[PDB]
Amino acid sequence: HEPEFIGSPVAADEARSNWPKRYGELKARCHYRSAKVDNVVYCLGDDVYVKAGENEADYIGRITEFFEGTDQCHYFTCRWFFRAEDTVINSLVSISVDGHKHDPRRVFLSEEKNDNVLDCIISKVKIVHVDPNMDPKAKAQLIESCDLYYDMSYSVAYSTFANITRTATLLDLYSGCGGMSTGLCLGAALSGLKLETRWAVDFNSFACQSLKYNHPQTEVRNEKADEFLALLKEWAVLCKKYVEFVVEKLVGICYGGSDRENGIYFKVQWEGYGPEEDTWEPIDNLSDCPQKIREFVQEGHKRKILPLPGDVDVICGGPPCQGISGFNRYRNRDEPLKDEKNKQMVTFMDIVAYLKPKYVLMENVVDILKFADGYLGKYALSCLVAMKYQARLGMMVAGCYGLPQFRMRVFLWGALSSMVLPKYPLPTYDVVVRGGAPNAFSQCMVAYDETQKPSLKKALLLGDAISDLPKVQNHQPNDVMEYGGSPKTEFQRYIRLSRKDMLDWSFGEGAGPDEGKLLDHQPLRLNNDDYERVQQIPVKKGANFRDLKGVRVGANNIVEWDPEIERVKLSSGKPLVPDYAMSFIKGKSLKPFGRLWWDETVPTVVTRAEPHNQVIIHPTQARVLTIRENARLQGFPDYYRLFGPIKEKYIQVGNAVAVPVARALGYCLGQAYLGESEGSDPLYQLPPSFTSV
Amino acid sequence: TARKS
Ligand SMILES: Nc1ncnc2c1ncn2[C@@H]1O[C@H](CSCC[C@H](N)C(=O)O)[C@@H](O)[C@H]1O
Repeated sequence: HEPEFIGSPVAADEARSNWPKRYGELKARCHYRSAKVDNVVYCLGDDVYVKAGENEADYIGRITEFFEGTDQCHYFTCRWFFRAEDTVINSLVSISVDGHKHDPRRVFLSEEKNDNVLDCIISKVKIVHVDPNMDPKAKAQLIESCDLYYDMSYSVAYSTFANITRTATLLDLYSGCGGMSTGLCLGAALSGLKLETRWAVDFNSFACQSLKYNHPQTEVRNEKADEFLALLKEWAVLCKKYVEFVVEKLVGICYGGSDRENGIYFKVQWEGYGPEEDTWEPIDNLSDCPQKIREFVQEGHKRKILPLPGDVDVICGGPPCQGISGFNRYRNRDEPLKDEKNKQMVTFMDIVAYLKPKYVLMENVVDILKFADGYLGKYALSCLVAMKYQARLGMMVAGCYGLPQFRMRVFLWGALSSMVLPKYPLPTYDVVVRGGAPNAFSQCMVAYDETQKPSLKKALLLGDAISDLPKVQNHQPNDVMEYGGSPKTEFQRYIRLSRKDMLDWSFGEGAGPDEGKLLDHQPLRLNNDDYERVQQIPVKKGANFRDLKGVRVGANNIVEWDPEIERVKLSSGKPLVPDYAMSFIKGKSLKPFGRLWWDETVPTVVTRAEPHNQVIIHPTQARVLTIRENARLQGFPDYYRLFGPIKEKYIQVGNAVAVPVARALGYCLGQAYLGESEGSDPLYQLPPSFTSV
Repeated sequence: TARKS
């Protein structure tokens, strides 16, 4: 009635070999192969329910050890199974995506281990392993015969859920100007995979103009994601059915739109009309010409102008989540999805649920892991898991890959069980990561540990990136110009490579447009007052508005008016020093009208270029950093051309996923996709071939 | 009470 080990002891030598740490925290006198608890015998390998704390759910474990401790107490060791709740997913087991729920009978085998007194054992459980790729019928038979089952493992590091020339189509959701997708395809090319962005979705017309220019072959859709989803759904039925001022051809399709009520519309080109005369007409307005609808659907279906399920191998996206930081850091936390517009997160997972791509790459800000205790982060992950995708989560710091910034972002991998799960590429530059990891996801930082010192490239500074560019002025209307001369640095040599050198095949064989041209080297045109102000900022490291006339530092480093000088005014009669600057950060800020220096880095390139609250003034030139300079900071190849008003160009660059980051990820994707991946380490060291020359 | 950790 009192727990007792059974059978003979494991051979002393064998026990010593099997479980070294126990001989020579708990130590063993000897090991057994079996134990009897409450009239039931258990054996090494048996799966068992284990008693946990008062009012906590019983643990679920695989018995790996049975031993008598040096304290003459009876212990057993378990390798734990995780319930979906037990993982990082937590309270988000309760979510469902398009009818995809977490089976309460699905567990995940971990490598976490714990010791226990024999009397914690509650009972045996029938847990079976089901091969995800086994035939569907057998699979149900197996699951039928069991108490619990597992098809994957769980690892705490990088929240990993994992199994136990070639072309690939990619779909870019919330594509912006195409930072992430461009980089992805580039890395992939290096892997030996030809990955091409086939469709892109973004509701900013200028972002689309940019992407479409640099990737003519891709179907660039200027619309809302949810509208795109609906359109897809209707596209399915259209393919299944296959269907004076004269209508010559139907050139486009869309669902809903800005002014239009829901439902399909076709873009018609009329006979005798130049493009730019084509317009959108509703579906029923064209009941007149059902043949032309046919021409278009059959034609679109064959060129795959739009994806049906199975058509898309990869999906990447950066669904906007706002209100999860700053003023909004503390509002709406209970139902974050209903709230505000974290809604794109749902839409993203909805499109993944509808298309079922072999791989999913989901990018986002670090706050999704912090806000509402990592709710959004968990939600994304939970969705992938409920959809039965393998998945892992990691945080990557842009500067680590050859950029003069520190831009930490979250990246979420997903991969069908029939696919190899991608890894995260280690830093290639010696930037050092701090304690920026949300204790919720403490083990998802992709970095080398201090324990391992590897030789990495010297961290890039601002001069490293923009020292070769020619002088320009506050007003610079030419979106295309000549470089002053040759590039000066390794980085400069790299971002000035042509499309071919970059393995960028968007224009196929042969060079594309703008070869060797300096594009978008234009800064925000400051109004006369602002311009007048920056003109007065000294050119020296650390210069800022405090250096402007009539201001001084009072006690406690708090800015003041200098009693000795009356407020200075510009020609316009406006104050040389604006009031907001005086109160920004309680009057302790050094940022307003701050000048950058070659020495320095820009922690995060942002969408706005105003000098009001940031150090964005060029080191030597009386102006704010130009668009192209921000682009380089963001790792864009110099050939990548931007369109739209200047402010919109800044927005594009500022939104983007750093290209080198996307390229590194691209490589990992390529390898996993080609089955040229290796065993199960979360992290992968890029090869010499990658990185630089 | 096992102790998971
Ligand atoms: N409701 C919506 N529907 C489609 N796109 C949207 C959208 N809301 C925001 N977006 C698009 O969100 C992109 C998110 S920022 C994306 C940057 C991009 N991942 C890159 O690496 O270049 C922009 O196109 C933003 O305008």
